[PDB]
Amino acid sequence: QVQLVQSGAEMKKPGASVRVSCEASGYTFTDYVLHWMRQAPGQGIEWLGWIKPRYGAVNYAHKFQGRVSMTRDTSIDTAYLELINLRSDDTAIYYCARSFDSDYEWWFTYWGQGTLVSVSSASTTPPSVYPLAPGSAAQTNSMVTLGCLVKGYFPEPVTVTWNSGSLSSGVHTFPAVLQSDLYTLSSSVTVPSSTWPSETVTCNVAHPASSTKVDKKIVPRDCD
Amino acid sequence: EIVLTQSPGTLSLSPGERATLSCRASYFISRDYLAWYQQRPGQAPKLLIYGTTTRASGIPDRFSGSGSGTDFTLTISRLEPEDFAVYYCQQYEFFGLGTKVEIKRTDAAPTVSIFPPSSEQLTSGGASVVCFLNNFYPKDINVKWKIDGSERQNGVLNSWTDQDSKDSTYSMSSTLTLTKDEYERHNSYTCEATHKTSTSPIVKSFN
Amino acid sequence: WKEATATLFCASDAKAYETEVHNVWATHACVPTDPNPQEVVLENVTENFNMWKNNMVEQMHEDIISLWDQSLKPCVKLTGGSVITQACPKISFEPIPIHYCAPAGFAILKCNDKKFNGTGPCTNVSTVQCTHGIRPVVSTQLLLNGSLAEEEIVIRSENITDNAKIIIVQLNETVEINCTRPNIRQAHCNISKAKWENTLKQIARKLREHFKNETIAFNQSSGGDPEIVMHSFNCGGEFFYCNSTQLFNSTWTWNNINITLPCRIKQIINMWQEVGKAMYAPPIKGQIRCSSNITGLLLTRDGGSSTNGTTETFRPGGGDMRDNWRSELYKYKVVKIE
Ligand SMILES: *[C@@H]1O[C@H](CO)[C@@H](O[C@@H]2O[C@H](CO)[C@@H](O[C@@H]3O[C@H](CO)[C@@H](O)[C@H](O)[C@@H]3O)[C@H](O)[C@H]2NC(C)=O)[C@H](O)[C@H]1NC(C)=O
Ligand SMILES: *[C@@H]1O[C@H](CO)[C@@H](O)[C@H](O)[C@H]1NC(C)=O
Ligand SMILES: *[C@@H]1O[C@H](CO)[C@@H](O)[C@H](O)[C@H]1NC(C)=O
Ligand SMILES: *[C@@H]1O[C@H](CO)[C@@H](O)[C@H](O)[C@H]1NC(C)=O
Ligand SMILES: *[C@@H]1O[C@H](CO)[C@@H](O)[C@H](O)[C@H]1NC(C)=O
Ligand SMILES: *[C@@H]1O[C@H](CO)[C@@H](O)[C@H](O)[C@H]1NC(C)=O
Ligand SMILES: *[C@@H]1O[C@H](CO)[C@@H](O)[C@H](O)[C@H]1NC(C)=O
Ligand SMILES: *[C@@H]1O[C@H](CO)[C@@H](O)[C@H](O)[C@H]1NC(C)=O
Repeated sequence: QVQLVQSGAEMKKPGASVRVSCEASGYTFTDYVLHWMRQAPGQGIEWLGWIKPRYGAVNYAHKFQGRVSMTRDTSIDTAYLELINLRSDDTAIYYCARSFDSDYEWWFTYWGQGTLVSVSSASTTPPSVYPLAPGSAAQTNSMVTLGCLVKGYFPEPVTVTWNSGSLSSGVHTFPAVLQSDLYTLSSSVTVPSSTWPSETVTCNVAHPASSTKVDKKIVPRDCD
Repeated sequence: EIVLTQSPGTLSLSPGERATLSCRASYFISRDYLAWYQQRPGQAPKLLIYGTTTRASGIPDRFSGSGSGTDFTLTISRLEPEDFAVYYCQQYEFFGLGTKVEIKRTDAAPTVSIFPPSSEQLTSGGASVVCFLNNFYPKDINVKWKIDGSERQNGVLNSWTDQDSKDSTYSMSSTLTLTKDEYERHNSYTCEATHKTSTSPIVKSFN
Repeated sequence: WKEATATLFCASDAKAYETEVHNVWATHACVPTDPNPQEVVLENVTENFNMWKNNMVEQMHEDIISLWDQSLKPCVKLTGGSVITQACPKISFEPIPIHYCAPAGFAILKCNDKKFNGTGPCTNVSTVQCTHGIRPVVSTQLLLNGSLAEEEIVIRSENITDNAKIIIVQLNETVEINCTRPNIRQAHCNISKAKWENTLKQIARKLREHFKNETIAFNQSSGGDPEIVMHSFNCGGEFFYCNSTQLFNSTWTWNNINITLPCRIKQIINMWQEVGKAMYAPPIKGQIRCSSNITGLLLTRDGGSSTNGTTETFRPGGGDMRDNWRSELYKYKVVKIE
């Protein structure tokens, strides 16, 4: 069984270099071209080049000449990609892949699990968590929408639950947004107005990367 | 160089219907090699069709391929729920920009709601005003921010959700972030959502 | 009409009074050449040939492996958890021509179309008992002591629009390359600068016949093992590795002096036949000199979407010597007799 297993996610600052690995198994490593691709947030898939592992011949995309180096270790059947001069727009999930067929080497049956590479001047930074309760003069309807704003963290991911997961109706979790080399997201929950504030409503935020676990009770607020 | 134009950019079809995806080359690229891939959220793409027409192993019978050698078509004879994903065409190192296949549902109006900045953020020097646009379809929607009656476009960042797995709607967040110095000058903040239900935006405001 | 796998045999005029190792191998392993070889022209067939799916190459490859495996004396061999040391005396080494001959009941079809691109139908077909004499020159980047195209330069590719497929250029005029280790590891090769560049103009135009009105650039190797970044070859048992950068640094558009390449004789090499390294003894003393004929090139085209300039860049590649043999076996296929 052919399998490709890559190394784990990495955080890097602009101008640094990154190394991504790709472990092959289930076949004769030197028999198939290995390609490298990446997928940036919301963009298409980009081919960087390929390496033929038998002699290490390489082919680098025009836009990455001077930026990429591809190598391999045939004694442990592992290939490696080195990227230099990192900049902001190198942020992406990276994949190695190969075709099942040896005549046309672009029928991608076998893919690595992907490696997330985040490039930012920021180091690991915990989020600020802010509650979104209706305004004092906000009109009251039969249902009420509450929210939680999770701003300025790095890296991804966060998880959100509502009343610690015992309410699994009415939850929406929103994609992170870039704003200053850090990610921000928010979460909304909708509950009947008759059940809050008479009973508790809490957003539960978890950011494992910073060992953060926060509960935020939503109570209506009076402006100080 | 091969240029592969995929269409549509977004494909909105009801489950059970047949999907026809288009890939147009900038010159003749033969029938021998063009391939189609599937990608689900959070996964690598998956090879569906190779050599224009041949299904690999495990590919459902509802996928069928055709093409003239320049223009190619992927047919999904009857869309199942798990087939709604992103689809790419490719030959050699060249990829199309993708087609998203999505679920058509009723024209549900958004339950738009607006939330002023918390006092904690103001104490922190920042002021984010947040508008949620919940449970709408179709995906296209416009949000307009207003500050003390003057239209504000700069400093707004928006993020759209994927289709909800249970009720098939979309949701969107809109976040207005200012400094405390600028934010504390103006009084009225308004979020206006436009959806085919309410002709004229849905307005939520605070002072 | 069919490519069938017969066990070929080889034939040569090896001389028993020669010490060169190819002679010893072909003496024990081959028979003498036909003094009066008969060629038969056929019924004006359009037989398909596919130089990229030609079983002769695997068989020829095995022969050179066998030759190399019983003639060459590397001091140390590293092969999958094994490292074998043996005596490693110097040898006398100069390739001889080897003919491949079909056994009883089979024949070799020969393509005689002068512009045959390497794959597809051949219209001027003939049958032979044995191939022409082919020198088994092991090299990269430049093919040495090979066959010339008879009329014009020929570009051959399994599929030229697939940038992952090697490109074999076959010249129609030899360019002489002179390499000397002067009477310990610093050496050099001379090539006419003017003759190489005038050759480049015609190569670029031939390549341009598929990639119409694009500017064609020749550029240095992008990377890999020493075997493929330099021009590598065997001269008198020594392994030369020549910096070929100065050969592949030019641009040619819709529109004598020597190049001396700095070379080094390396003791530690990565083996072409199998994944592993071999160590040979240091060079002999005395003047080492080999004059070879450049007869072709191995090129790889950079892939990817276009940035700005219309420019396609080709860099030498190679390494898998099956393609070296292919550059000579392209016109032959083995067939069973009706
Ligand atoms: C190998 O596969 C290639 C496909 O990559 C087949 O090549 C195609 O051959 C035709 C006829 O020569 C080419 O047509 C012309 O190509 C130029 C290139 O830009 C184009 O601008 C012209 O308008 C015209 O379309 C075609 O481009 C070429 N490539 C593709 C992608 O179609 C080739 O026939 C195959 N060979 C074998 C033996 O299978
Ligand atoms: C070689 O001949 C085949 C026969 O159809 C053709 O398809 C191919 O394009 C030719 N190659 C070149 C480089 O002209
Ligand atoms: C070599 O090729 C060129 C063009 O490819 C041609 O003009 C020239 O006549 C050829 N030379 C010989 C000796 O056939
Ligand atoms: C190479 O040497 C041979 C024999 O001495 C000579 O005839 C030929 O002109 C030389 N060519 C070059 C390019 O050095
Ligand atoms: C040849 O040498 C120069 C500098 O001495 C170097 O920059 C170049 O990469 C070398 N060429 C090859 C093919 O190694
Ligand atoms: C590269 O090409 C230029 C232009 O012909 C030349 O002046 C320079 O010496 C060449 N250098 C190398 C290392 O090939
Ligand atoms: C060779 O490639 C390098 C970068 O890959 C580029 O800077 C240089 O201009 C190229 N030169 C030629 C003659 O192709
Ligand atoms: C090519 O043949 C000549 C014949 O004199 C020989 O000296 C030279 O070493 C040969 N080249 C190779 C690479 O075998």
